[PDB]
Amino acid sequence: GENLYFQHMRNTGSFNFGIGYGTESGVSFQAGVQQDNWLGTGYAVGINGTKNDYQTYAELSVTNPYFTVDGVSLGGRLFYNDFQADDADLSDYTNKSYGTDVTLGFPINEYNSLRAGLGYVHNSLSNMQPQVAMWRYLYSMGEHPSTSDQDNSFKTDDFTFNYGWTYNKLDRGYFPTDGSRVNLTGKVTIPGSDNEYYKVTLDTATYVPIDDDHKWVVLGRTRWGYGDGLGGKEMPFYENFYAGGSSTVRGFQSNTIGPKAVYFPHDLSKSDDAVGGNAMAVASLEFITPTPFISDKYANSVRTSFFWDMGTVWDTNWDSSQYSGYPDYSDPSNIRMSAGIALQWMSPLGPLVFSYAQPFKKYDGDKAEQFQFNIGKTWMENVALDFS
Repeated sequence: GENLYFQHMRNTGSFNFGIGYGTESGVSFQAGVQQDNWLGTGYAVGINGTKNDYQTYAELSVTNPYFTVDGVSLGGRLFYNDFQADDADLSDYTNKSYGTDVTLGFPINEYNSLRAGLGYVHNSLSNMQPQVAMWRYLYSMGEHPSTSDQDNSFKTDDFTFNYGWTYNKLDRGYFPTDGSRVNLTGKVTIPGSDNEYYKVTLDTATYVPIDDDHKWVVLGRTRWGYGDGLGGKEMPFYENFYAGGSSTVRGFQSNTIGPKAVYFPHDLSKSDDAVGGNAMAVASLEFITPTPFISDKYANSVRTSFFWDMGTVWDTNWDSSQYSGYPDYSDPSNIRMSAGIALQWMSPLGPLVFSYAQPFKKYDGDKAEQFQFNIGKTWMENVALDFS
């Protein structure tokens, strides 16, 4: 019983810094500060922020992993986000949001967890160059912007119900060899929201070893997105799915896959600026092989692989009749593919990932990116903040 003294009195504080560079994100920073038993409450409370070329994010984060003796966890967040779409290689807009989330998590068993939460978000959109897909969302909301005026304000307040499921039975954290990870993440809007939509994503990764020593391994990944409106409204474009880049279809510039903007005039205009869509599918097959010639002293510090990536995005609400003389961006069948090589290295300066891929199937508008690279590292310094 008396160990409840020392537990309720112990409190650690952690600063964390992070630096990183990627072809997706640009130069990247993380900073964060937290205490894990704040005021002897059991809650871990923290403040942390991130910055990319396209996104700046900040939050207060409250989270108690033993909200019940059984392992049910209660987690919370207050956040500000600024997203600058054109530094994400999409057609331009600015999305400044803030809001809040609270999330019950349940450990079903040692490989499965579930999540239920409620979320509120406010979104502020501005700087929207007028274009067809975007404006069709706007009109579905009752807004009628001018199509010659290169602005807006459009603001929405949404409340959501959010669920998820994660199955994880990978044998190892960094260089997996065996087993699968599944993740599902859904949401739906609840009455009182301005937007009215659902959105659901499924991720799967499955590792299959050929030899007993687990040095040759097939890995198949899939990624699946679908959302839509409920009352005649569309899912808001700011929640679109994207594809292309280091983490989805190598050999493609980030987000370049799928619909492209069709701009009104200041006599409509075709473009190569991606806008994403409300539906998406990605898949990859990867052959993991021992790495030549390094010798098995550095063995599991490095990993090499040959891949076939593929994927597609589409606009289920694109009206191809009305835009007869534009590409049919409702066609799911325009599947992109690439083939390449990949090198991973738990380097002294942290995780490192080198892709070289050729996109052998690519459609009008799609932007190549063969060479893709990702590095980053995190320092964590601790301090005791105890109540003895």
